[PDB]
Amino acid sequence: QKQFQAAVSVIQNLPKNGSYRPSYEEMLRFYSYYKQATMGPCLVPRPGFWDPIGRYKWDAWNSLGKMSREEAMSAYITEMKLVAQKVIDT
Ligand SMILES: CCCCCCCCCCCCCCCCCC(=O)SCCNC(=O)CCNC(=O)[C@H](O)C(C)(C)COP(=O)(O)OP(=O)(O)OC[C@H]1O[C@@H](n2cnc3c(N)ncnc32)[C@H](O)[C@@H]1OP(=O)(O)O
Ligand SMILES: CCCCCCCCCCCCCCCCCC(=O)O
Repeated sequence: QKQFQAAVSVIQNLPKNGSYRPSYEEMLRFYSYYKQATMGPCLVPRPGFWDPIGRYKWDAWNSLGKMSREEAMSAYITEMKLVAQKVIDT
């Protein structure tokens, strides 16, 4: 979608810190969908014990299996509405 690339833009230009503080879940959702969308199914090696953040990211992404690139695109957008909705209610 053009929408996906727009969503991605919004998120990329956000401030690193701010009034909303995203959950780890929220972060891993956006991260995994984004990888599924841009790189496809996770086929890289999984990071080791000394890289915990790498392991979480990988598990999230791998969890998506063989989800199509369109599938992940529209789920990214759905997650954006989800979080946007949380921010609106603050
Ligand atoms: C949610 C909607 C927004 C608001 C809705 C609007 C309506 C509401 C109205 C209210 C108005 C009030 C305004 C208040 C808003 C601010 C409040 C909050 O504090 S807001 C601010 C709170 N702070 C925020 O949440 C900040 C969120 N944004 C950021 O944190 C950064 O852009 C970043 C994390 C994506 C890093 O960028 P970068 O320079 O690349 O640094 P790294 O390379 O280290 O990134 C590492 C990995 O991430 C991967 N990846 C890349 N792009 C995306 C993507 N779009 N997605 C997912 N993943 C993406 C990338 O491929 C890489 O993979 P790998 O190679 O490691 O495997
Ligand atoms: C409105 C908020 C937008 C958020 C965009 C997040 C972008 C994705 C990249 C960040 C990687 C997530 C790593 C989190 C590790 C979790 C640690 C743990 O669960 O204790």
